Amino acid sequence: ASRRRAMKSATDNADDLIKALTLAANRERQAQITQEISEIVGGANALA
Amino acid sequence: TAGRVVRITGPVVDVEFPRGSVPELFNALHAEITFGALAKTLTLEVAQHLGDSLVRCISMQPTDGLVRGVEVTDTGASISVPVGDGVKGHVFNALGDCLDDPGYGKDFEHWSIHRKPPAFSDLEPRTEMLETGLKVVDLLTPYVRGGKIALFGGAGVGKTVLIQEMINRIARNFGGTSVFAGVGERTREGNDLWVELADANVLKDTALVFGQMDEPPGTRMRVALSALTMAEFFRDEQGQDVLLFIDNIFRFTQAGSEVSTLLGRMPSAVGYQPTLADEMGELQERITSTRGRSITSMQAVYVPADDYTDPAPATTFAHLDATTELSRAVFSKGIFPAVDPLASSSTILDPAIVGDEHYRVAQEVIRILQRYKDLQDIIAILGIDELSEEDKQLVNRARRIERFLSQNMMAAEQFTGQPGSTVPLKETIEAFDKLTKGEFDHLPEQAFFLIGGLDDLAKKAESL
Amino acid sequence: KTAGRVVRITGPVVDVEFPRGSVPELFNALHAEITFGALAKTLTLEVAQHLGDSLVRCISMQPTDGLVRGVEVTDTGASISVPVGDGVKGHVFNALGDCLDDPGYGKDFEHWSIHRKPPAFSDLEPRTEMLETGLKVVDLLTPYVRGGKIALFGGAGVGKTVLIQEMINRIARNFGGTSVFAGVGERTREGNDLWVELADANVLKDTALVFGQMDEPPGTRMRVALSALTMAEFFRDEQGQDVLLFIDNIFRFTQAGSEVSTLLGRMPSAVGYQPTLADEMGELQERITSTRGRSITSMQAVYVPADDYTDPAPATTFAHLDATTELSRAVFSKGIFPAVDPLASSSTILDPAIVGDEHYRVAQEVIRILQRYKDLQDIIAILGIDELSEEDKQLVNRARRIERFLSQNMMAAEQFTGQPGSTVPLKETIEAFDKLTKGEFDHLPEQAFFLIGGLDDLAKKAESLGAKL
Amino acid sequence: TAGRVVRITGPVVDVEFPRGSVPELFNALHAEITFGALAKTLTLEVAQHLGDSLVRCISMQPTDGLVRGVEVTDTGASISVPVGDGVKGHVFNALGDCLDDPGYGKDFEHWSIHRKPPAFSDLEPRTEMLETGLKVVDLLTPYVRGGKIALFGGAGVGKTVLIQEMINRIARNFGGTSVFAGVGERTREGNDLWVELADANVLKDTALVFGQMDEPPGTRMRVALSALTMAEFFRDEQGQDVLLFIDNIFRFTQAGSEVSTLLGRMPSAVGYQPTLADEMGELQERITSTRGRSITSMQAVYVPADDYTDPAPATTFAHLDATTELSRAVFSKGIFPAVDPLASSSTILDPAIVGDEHYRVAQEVIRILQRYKDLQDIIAILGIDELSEEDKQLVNRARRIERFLSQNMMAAEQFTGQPGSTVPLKETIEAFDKLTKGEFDHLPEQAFFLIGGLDDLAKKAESLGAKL
Amino acid sequence: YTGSAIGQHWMYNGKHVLIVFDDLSKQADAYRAISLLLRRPPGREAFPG
Amino acid sequence: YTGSAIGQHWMYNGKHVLIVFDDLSKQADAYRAISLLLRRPPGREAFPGDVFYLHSRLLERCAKLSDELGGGSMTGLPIIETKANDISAFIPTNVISIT
Amino acid sequence: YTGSAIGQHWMYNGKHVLIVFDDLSKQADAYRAISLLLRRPPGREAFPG
Ligand SMILES: Nc1ncnc2c1ncn2[C@@H]1O[C@H](COP(=O)(O)OP(=O)(O)OP(=O)(O)O)[C@@H](O)[C@H]1O
Ligand SMILES: Nc1ncnc2c1ncn2[C@@H]1O[C@H](COP(=O)(O)OP(=O)(O)O)[C@@H](O)[C@H]1O
Ligand SMILES: Nc1ncnc2c1ncn2[C@@H]1O[C@H](COP(=O)(O)OP(=O)(O)O)[C@@H](O)[C@H]1O
Ligand SMILES: [Mg+2]
Ligand SMILES: [Mg+2]
Repeated sequence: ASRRRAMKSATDNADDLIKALTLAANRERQAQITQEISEIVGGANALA
Repeated sequence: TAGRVVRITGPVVDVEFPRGSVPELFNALHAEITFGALAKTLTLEVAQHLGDSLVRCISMQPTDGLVRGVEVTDTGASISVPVGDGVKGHVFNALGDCLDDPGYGKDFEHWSIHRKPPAFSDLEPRTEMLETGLKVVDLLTPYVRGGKIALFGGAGVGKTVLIQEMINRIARNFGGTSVFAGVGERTREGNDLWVELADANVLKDTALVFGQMDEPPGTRMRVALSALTMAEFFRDEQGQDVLLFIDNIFRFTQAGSEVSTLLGRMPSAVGYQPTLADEMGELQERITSTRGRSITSMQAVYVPADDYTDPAPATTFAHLDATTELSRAVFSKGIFPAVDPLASSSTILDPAIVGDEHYRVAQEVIRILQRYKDLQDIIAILGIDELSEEDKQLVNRARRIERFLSQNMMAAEQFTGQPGSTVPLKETIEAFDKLTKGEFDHLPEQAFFLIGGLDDLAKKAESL
Repeated sequence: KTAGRVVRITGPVVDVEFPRGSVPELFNALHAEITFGALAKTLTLEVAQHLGDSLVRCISMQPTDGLVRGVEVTDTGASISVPVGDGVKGHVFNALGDCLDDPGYGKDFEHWSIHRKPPAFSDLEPRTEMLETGLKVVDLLTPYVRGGKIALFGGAGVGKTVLIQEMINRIARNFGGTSVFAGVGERTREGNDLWVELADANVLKDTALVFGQMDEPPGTRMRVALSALTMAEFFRDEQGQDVLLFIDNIFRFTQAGSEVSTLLGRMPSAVGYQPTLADEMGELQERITSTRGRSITSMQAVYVPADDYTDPAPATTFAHLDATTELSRAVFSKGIFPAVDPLASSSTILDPAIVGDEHYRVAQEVIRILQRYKDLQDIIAILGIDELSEEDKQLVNRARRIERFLSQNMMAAEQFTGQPGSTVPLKETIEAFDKLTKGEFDHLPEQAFFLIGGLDDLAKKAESLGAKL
Repeated sequence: TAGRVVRITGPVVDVEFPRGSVPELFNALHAEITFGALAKTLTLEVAQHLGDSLVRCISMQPTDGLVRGVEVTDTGASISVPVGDGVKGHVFNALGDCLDDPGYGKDFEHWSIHRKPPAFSDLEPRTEMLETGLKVVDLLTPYVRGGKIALFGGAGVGKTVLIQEMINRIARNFGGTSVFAGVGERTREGNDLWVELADANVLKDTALVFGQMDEPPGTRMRVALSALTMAEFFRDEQGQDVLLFIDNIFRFTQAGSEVSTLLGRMPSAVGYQPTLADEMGELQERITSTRGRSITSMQAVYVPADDYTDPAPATTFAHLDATTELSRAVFSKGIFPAVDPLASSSTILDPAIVGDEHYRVAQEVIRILQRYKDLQDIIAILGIDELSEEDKQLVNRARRIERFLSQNMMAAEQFTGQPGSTVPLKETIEAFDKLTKGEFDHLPEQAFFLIGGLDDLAKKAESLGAKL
Repeated sequence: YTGSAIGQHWMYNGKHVLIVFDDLSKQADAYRAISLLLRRPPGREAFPG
Repeated sequence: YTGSAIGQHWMYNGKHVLIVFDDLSKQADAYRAISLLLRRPPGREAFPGDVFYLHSRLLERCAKLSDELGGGSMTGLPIIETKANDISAFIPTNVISIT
Repeated sequence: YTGSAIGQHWMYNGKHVLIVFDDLSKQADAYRAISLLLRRPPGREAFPG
């Protein structure tokens, strides 16, 4: 019974960890796209 | 007073005019490609005034074959689409040209696609619910009259049949009409929708406006405005309740981003146009209820990278009022419509709007279904026998409730002999209240498939 | 005559055309006049660039709203100067030297240009005298340096300002020297609160306050630090008096520099910052320094944007410090005050040579235990503590107690919690953390170690909880 | 008729010529730096026709000391390098100058370094295994004789050591000609390779062309073309089998990107030149065997910041027949050569070319390693005892397999003091079949670390107390 | 700024004012749009400095 | 486009055509190179504002014609090479939405 | 480069030299600042090509 409770807790904690990690990964994804565009446009402006 | 093409850079065209005849912004100009293979008439939308009597314009058609110096004509108005009852049962492009009957509608009244939302004093300060007659939608995720509904669903989960059902219901239970806006419409799917609506006989009640995927970004950006213009004419001039469909709104946003990139504007966060929110607001604020008539909009939303914080879905959801998730799992059960009762949501499902009893019944249904979903994995792996008698009876109750959430739709008649059913909201609320209480467990499960109110439940009970 | 005229206005930045041979030198102050009714004023423009064709690009200290093209611009012939002397103490000034609490005061004082070179390298001498604050975490893991440079890093709302107030209370209160506070792009009501608090505590008579706050143009927000630093430099180099220099917030100086660089047309660097970010920061920081026989203890709060410690601004600021307290969002979330990250903070004088062998040993053992706990967080977030070995379980319990005991009821925290603060002598801190690291308090409950001072407080709180020390 | 320097900005020089005397693209021009400390003759390569009788050129040498308005002379042809059997045994720079014997080869035939790739009708796919004696390469990434081989990896993972190992294993017994191209790598490494080839007596058959990372971007852009021109002469004219070693081919792309913006080109994604793929294809499509003429090319490909999705390595991937991908994770584990078995690939690793037994054993090894990779995090968090018996057995087998894929390399002795070993392909296949069957599960995994074949395994197991 | 000025008029007359901005996120988005349309170089999350 | 034209000739003549594009990502890279060298404004991943159009107008020429036009058909098999299984990249997103 | 030249003078005269660059990150930042102020086209992270 205690192993069942512990594994339920662990699965829920893995749910929370995966949710937080996915949020952080999406923030990083957006930041990378924005930074790449900033570099591209800055280079283009330097040549304008 | 005609202009002449000066520069051609893909879909972007610069046009010079005499000093006193520079067109207004968003005016539709015409140019001619005369090369035999690609001969056509380009429609150019004035985007910017560059100075020196030059205007930067977005071509609504591919510029291949265009020649510098060709005459450019100014129509004196922005893109205007035909309006009236004549647009029903026909297919138009973003510019108001009929696709199933070229030259049709040329003589109708024409409305500019750029219009302002209703004045502040003319908006309705009280939110209202749109009773559709569908049990699952009416109870769990009530629709807002004049509101916005996101539609989510994978292939083959009845999205097309649901759209047909909503067309039927708006036309039959409200004396209204439907405008379908295919933004980034696949030509194969556009033809399929045309043929399917014709076969279902509901094409007479709907006007299709396709900005197709193989078009430059300008038409894909303006097709939603064209469809919304037709809908606004129906709401304002014909005094009808309209049901506007947009698939896909994300493609409207993406076409706007592409147009912004072509016009040399610095991209915003995640590379979207700087005016993403402004464009979304301009589109969505026109879908409202005004002086007793409303445009309700069901919009397919694509979420990039499944990231709901992405600027496009984040901006779109600021305007949405309800969500309808079509579930593959639900569809595979034979339940129609395949609406996910737990993934779906509605912002007006609160006591202040739908009353206390509607909220109470809906929350009880949600709790029961959530418990059943939680127990589903145990059922599948360790078996039902493992669950306690309380869990077994809860599972039976939840199975009956989810079966009763299904309904015989009016769009299903073309597939099955029986016609569709409409269920008054009060009858739905009381029936689901009783079902949650456990007043029909003794009845068999199959009795709850594809029926309407309690009378149909009783009849199917004797039938089995 | 020889006055220039305004040719371009782009927000705070102004282009001025002068007759040939009358182009003002870089950093000279120029005066223009805004004559519109509600906004009528005199603009002070600092020359920033020579554009050629007898044009100068200048940074305005006041908002340029209402300024017209072609208005006469007069060259003061020198740079912005601020009053200096014993008279500045007890009074509030703005970036330009104007007295706020008493307009007109200090106009007759000696005036020093706010621009000057840093001390000659030959006059620099490293400082290693420990500055005891009475805070357990600071005294143990990040001992501050007397005459050195201390920084407090932290995102939004982690306690930088409260810690600055704490250090003003703990250091400036019973201080024989002078103090200079430089509010740089922070809340104005915080400046008013500091003014009133210093008046109440009688420390105001020894303090000079210079404020350029949030609602100021970027030019003022990037020059106010120079103005306050000039007053501090006068006290250091002319009166030979130990100087305290509190700055809050220096990242706002960097941010204003970035805004100006954007307006000046400079090509942006990474993350949109000015290309001269490190150079501007170094020019400012190298002036904040003790010299041989002349001590400036400076304490700067550094804002970390979006909790991002790799942002270029704090990243370049790190190199200019002798002690670096890093406030962490996670520690703050746990309720630990001061929300110091004991693993990311550092002190140049935390070595056995300076602080002694036992201090160093205890600090290193605390750091090792906390590092092991940080390593085990990955396992603990999923499976909890019970899957660890007995050694790791014991270490985790010890580490949780240690991290709670690094918190403290601060003097400046009374206004928030109503609880008076506590001071812990360094010797007691070393003894207590030596006992903790050896597991002498493992039987006490964790909350017994939370927001207390020394071992006597630990005993009292443990008894109140139910455990006896 | 001579031009004059108008603009100087780093390695890019603008030159104005009289109308009607504008040099053709890729022509070599000559300018003089007369300053005593840096006196030299700059070779510029015409890169663009700016119009108005101006040309933008890339300097092959540092432009420090160059003056505006100095005379610029047009040679009338592109950069050309000596070709023939005389290049063998000597060291050249990108411009064809001999380094170990200045003036040597000036009388040889000179070929332009700019050349179109072989006609498509002369291209024949190569499917012939080239055995090396390295267990991991021979089993999972079999190399192709006359094919294109690459060693991908981040900084300091073993690419250069692996290239030296393959020079030892392949070129030493080679009957044809070898060409080595040092492209933007360490000068010390070039000296070491020169001395090592002299020691092994392989140098007499080898032509070395060096443009190192201290050279300006133009030299790093054209050194690969120079070496490839020599190799192309040996292939087409001399009609002999050629080995071509390139280290590092990424430096060609990097040098291209260094001057891209100074040439007025808008940057592409990740700061690369817009013409990344085009220039890479122009260079790579020349590195090929034709019908009846063989070039076995081996290229080291630097992967910037270990990111295999970076545009440069990602573009390079398509040009290769076999790819050995070295991993920083494998490296940090201590496995050498630090090959990533799950990521490397070879187009001849199919039953038709290598045979059913080899293919099956390789596929089983890959499956076991993939499953172990999937279970690694489970083991890390929950421990290995919570796996099934089958999973535990698979984990033991996979650990032994990954250790046995490591090998004591001949060129790695200086890093370990242990002399290297060579494992025949048949022995490799047999040993890995046994490993996948679980016939060595009774030996400690440490017995499998940096050994040769099965005899070495038995000896090391004995030294550890186990018995094989 | 319009709401703030309206409120400031009363505030500087001895009145007590409560001003709600619903919401400043959208004001920041609008200002970023204006800055990008002005071609001002952006910083974090494409926002102006 | 050359392959699509060759196939379209057969498709409009009542034949059935299968066209494989290997790979469309390389086409997008080449078009981006051309657009950058022409100094057209870039967007995500430096791609021009009409790369989606580049691929959409190509792929919509694969169609099943009506019986009036002969009933010919062209079936498209575009190939996209993702990196690190990143299907949310720009070109993969476009082509996924198109097909 | 100054330190390298000083060391090279000794190295080329038979001496053994040890040079420490503390640190090249700040040199890179300074070079980037110079290049940006000269308005040369930037690359990754605004560094010059
Ligand atoms: N020692 C403390 N005890 C209790 N509460 C505290 C303490 N330090 C800070 N706080 C709480 O945190 C709030 C923020 O503190 P403070 O203003 O010092 O932060 P900050 O880092 O300077 O913030 P900002 O980025 O807004 O300038 C304080 O108002 C108080 O609510
Ligand atoms: N209410 C319903 N009754 C019977 N069959 C249905 C119903 N709704 C959907 N279906 C079936 O499910 C399939 C879903 O296809 P469709 O509605 O076109 O969605 P999509 O276009 O997303 O595949 C249809 O072929 C239809 O036969
Ligand atoms: N087979 C090996 N055995 C032991 N050490 C190795 C081996 N291969 C590489 N190394 C170590 O890794 C370092 C990097 O190798 P090298 O190929 O020179 O770098 P890169 O991969 O960047 O070319 C070597 O200097 C050596 O110390
Ligand atoms: Mg603060
Ligand atoms: Mg190497």
